[PDB]
Amino acid sequence: QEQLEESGGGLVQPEGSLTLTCKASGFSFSAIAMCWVRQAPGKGLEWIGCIATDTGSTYYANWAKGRFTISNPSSTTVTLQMTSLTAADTATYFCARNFYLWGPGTLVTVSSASTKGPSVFPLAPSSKSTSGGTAALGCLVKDYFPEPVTVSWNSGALTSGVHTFPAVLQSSGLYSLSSVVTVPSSSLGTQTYICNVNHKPSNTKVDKKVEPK
Amino acid sequence: AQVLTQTPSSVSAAVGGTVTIKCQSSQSVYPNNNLGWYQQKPGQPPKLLIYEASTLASGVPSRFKGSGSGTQFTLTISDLECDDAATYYCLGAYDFTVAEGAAFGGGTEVVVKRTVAAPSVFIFPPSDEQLKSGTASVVCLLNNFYPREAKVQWKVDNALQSGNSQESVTEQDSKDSTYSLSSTLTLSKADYEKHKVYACEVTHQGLSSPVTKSFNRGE
Amino acid sequence: TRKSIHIGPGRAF
Ligand SMILES: [Ca+2]
Repeated sequence: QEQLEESGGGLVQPEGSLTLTCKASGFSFSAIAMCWVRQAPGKGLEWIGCIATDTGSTYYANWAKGRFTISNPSSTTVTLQMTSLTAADTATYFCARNFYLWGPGTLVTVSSASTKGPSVFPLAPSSKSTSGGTAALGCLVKDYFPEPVTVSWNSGALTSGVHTFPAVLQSSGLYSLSSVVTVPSSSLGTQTYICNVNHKPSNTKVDKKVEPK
Repeated sequence: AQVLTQTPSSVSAAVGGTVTIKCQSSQSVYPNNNLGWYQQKPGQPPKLLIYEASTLASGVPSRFKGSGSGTQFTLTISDLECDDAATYYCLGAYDFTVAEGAAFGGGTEVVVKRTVAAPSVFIFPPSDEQLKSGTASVVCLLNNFYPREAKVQWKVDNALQSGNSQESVTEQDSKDSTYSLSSTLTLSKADYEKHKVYACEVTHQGLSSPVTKSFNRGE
Repeated sequence: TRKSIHIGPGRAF
């Protein structure tokens, strides 16, 4: 029943500011420590600070003092205001109640690069598929910025054998990834497979139907 | 100014084995048991395993055991399972009236050892839709293999490619401890339409010899 | 008075 949810992340210009919000559900604050922790892509957890919700008293990591402000505007929200942002601040930001109840995180990306939605291409099953064996098919999600994108198959009805790879940053500065799934080679001509790609940062939703050529 | 040193950076053990992770703090946590241990799988928030140095969080199995006090703590994971493949962190909290209130250790990656498993290999030509835009992506999939090490070679009309491919690898699977890998070859439409045979050649400990998947541009 | 943040459920400080 008790949950936390971070909001307010996204793409922001270098030297800009951003305010994140952490929203409690299923409870309200009663003299607890609400904390902010971040994690740069591929790196470890790093503490930012905590606020005591009854007193408003705050406690920060030495590196964060001054630049990051945690406030408690309501019985169910804390905020993290961050200034003079830099690429070193690109990270997933988590809020936590006493470091045991955690939100899923929200991504902040500090860059001057433009938002760009992906193109979605089919990875078609091979015509040389061994008939009493397994075939592979997939979707190539190419040339987007910033992270993240999500991919599901048949709107979530198909999960077994699904692999969505970590995105790769191209020299262009744009990301691409592939999502693939393995199925019985004799399910190709009778069953329909659709990858559901969502790049929320660019407001892009694409459903691509993958079929043999 | 707080320093919490977590060792080792990585460790591997087989299913049923034991893994030992230590954190040493320059200052004592406050009170002397105020330390937690976390498990984090990719794309998820960290999950509290143990708090107050040795208290189990709800639902956490007893093969996770925390010990220590003050400036020296240990997490011992016994009876290892595939599901334990993850990164683990210690967190200390301190007298904030005299110093920094908290600090994380640097993390420990746990890799689960298992028997060799050969990859199933697949090759994908570029879509006609993409070709219209002047670029061709050719994708090679290596599926559900172990160990992680694998060599992928692209050949175009038998000419070895270099400089025009990138790889992506999944995290170790939580249920069978395997990996999957993609290698994507990027070519201009012009160059793509100059050649016929596109081949992905895979060398891996689990294969009795290199496996090649191929297609002829057009068919 | 409060001296540290309690890691884990239960008391907060
Ligand atoms: Ca830290």
